[PDB]
Amino acid sequence: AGDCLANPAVPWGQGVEIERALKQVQVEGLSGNIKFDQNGKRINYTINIM
Amino acid sequence: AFCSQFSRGVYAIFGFYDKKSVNTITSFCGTLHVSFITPSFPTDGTHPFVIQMRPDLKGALLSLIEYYQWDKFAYLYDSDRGLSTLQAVLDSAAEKKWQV
Amino acid sequence: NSIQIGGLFPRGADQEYSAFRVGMVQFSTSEFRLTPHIDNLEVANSFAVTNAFCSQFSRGVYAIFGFYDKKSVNTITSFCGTLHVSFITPSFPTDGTHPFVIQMRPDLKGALLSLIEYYQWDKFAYLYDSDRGLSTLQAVLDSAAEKKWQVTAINVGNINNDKKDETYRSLFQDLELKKERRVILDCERDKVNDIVDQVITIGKHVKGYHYIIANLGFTDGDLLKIQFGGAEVSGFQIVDYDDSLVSKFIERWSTLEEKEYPGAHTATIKYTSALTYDAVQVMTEAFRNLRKQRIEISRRGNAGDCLANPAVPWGQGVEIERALKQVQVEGLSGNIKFDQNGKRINYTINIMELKTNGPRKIGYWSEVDKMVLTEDDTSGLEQKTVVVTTILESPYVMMKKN
Amino acid sequence: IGKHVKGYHYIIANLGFTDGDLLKIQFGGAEVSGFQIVDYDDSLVSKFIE
Ligand SMILES: *[C@@H]1O[C@H](CO)[C@@H](O)[C@H](O)[C@H]1NC(C)=O
Ligand SMILES: *[C@@H]1O[C@H](CO)[C@@H](O)[C@H](O)[C@H]1NC(C)=O
Repeated sequence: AGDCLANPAVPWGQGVEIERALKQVQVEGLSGNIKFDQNGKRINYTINIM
Repeated sequence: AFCSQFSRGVYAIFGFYDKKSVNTITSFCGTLHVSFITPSFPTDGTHPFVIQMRPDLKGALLSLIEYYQWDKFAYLYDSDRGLSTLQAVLDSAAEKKWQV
Repeated sequence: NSIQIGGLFPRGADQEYSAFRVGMVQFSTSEFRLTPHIDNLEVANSFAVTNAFCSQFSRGVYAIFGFYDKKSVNTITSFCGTLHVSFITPSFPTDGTHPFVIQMRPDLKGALLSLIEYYQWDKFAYLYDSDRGLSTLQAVLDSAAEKKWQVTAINVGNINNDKKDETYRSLFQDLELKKERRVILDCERDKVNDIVDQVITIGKHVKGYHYIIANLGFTDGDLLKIQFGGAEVSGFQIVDYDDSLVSKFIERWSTLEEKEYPGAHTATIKYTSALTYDAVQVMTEAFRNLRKQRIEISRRGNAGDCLANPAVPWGQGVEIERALKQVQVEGLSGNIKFDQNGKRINYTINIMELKTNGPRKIGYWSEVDKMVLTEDDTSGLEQKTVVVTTILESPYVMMKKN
Repeated sequence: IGKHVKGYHYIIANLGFTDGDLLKIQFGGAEVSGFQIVDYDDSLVSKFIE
């Protein structure tokens, strides 16, 4: 990928698909259900009041 | 460290960030298209290529104050985990007219 | 003598770059010249600042002048601390004690907390933006518990420009719940004009209200449209326009052409750009004091890549800091002096009230004298006294037992 | 001079109310009454304006 200080830095193409994979991963974990919207924020989560 | 993983040809980076370094992660991720997975405090806004594992606690605290029907409380905060939850109880302090 | 220096200017900062050139001409000497290597980048992007900085480091710069935003300020403070590159800036003062950073902007926090104490305020509104950081906001919050105030802080930063006219009026309808008559604007000179444009639209600038613009540029924004409403408006001014040093500056500034120097054919100057001019004098008077003290700052060669591992902090850089931080010259922003950290000290922020005849200076602030009034004469109303004659005779007019 | 707040009340005494700019005294608080001879809700006017 060369030096990060590439000028102009041209982004590698295969990286944008890795986000859509991660943000669409909907599995179960220790923190309850796990889902991300288009921003990466947690949605459909459950914070328990104690 | 990010430039090391970049030249080494990684596909996704899992790490953390602090209040001071969070700008560096999100900016280099948005420019070089590197996915970042993190359990740190959620970012303040829509940052690309940021997989924030930590759920947004802001609403859960605002509702817990609303549950107990508090009107005059003390909010001790540390500058460590950011102050995203601080503005939440400050911008809502005027809507619901609290005394923080 | 060509002294290679780095230059980081925001893509929008046009007047700030114009002042960076006049100091180059006024402080040029046959002893040496400065060769500015200028990078026009987006100050908000931390990646662009990074390679603009890594560009200057490999090109062998002795000092870098620029601007930082609350986002990229960590990129400047962290890179300038390892590579020992000196950084000069007019942007907002930083959070704590950082090395190799010359902050031209004096600390306004102390100056603001004194003005609230003068007006004897106890319940006001603090409309702040996250642009210049909220160190000034933490200055009124930590101090809110000590003097026991009641402040309604609203984050005015998050405002969409299409729903701006709606969210602004709806904002002051929440301040109208408290019958709020005292509002503090902690914003740059640009958001002040927008808020003011909305205050007048909903007519909350009449007799009864009272505003305080919390930035070093009171007369920067257009204050002639809230000049005739009725509300008292205060603020802070760092560029004194009655000094002979600045008067000679304005005589030369106002005569330039508006083609080559954008926004220069005016009789005013912004506080951010006024620090830029004073930043050049300090840089010239720093490398001039490095010549008089006999310190070889000529680089060994190519500094290499900024990402060097382990990073080599070339030795002559730490000396450049001690030169800059020892500069004590006189310029637009009053007496210029720094401490071992880089914060401006021995400075003077003017408190300015807005009346009918225009701006009006009422005093100043020093970190050792706090606020000090000036020219208390004359009073607004010279109330005459009435002499009432009478005769002593009971029970009409008697004297008390004490 | 801020005489458009809640309490004042102006009457625009000409046949063209919506002719000049009104969006500026629209939110001050004072009431502004006027007269209009060109009704923009009539079908003859809308085919004209179109
Ligand atoms: C919403 O959250 C629930 C909670 O477990 C989960 O079962 C469901 O799959 C979530 N919805 C989507 C679309 O993932
Ligand atoms: C502080 O500023 C004043 C301005 O009048 C000046 O007279 C004095 O010499 C300054 N002190 C130092 C140590 O520079």
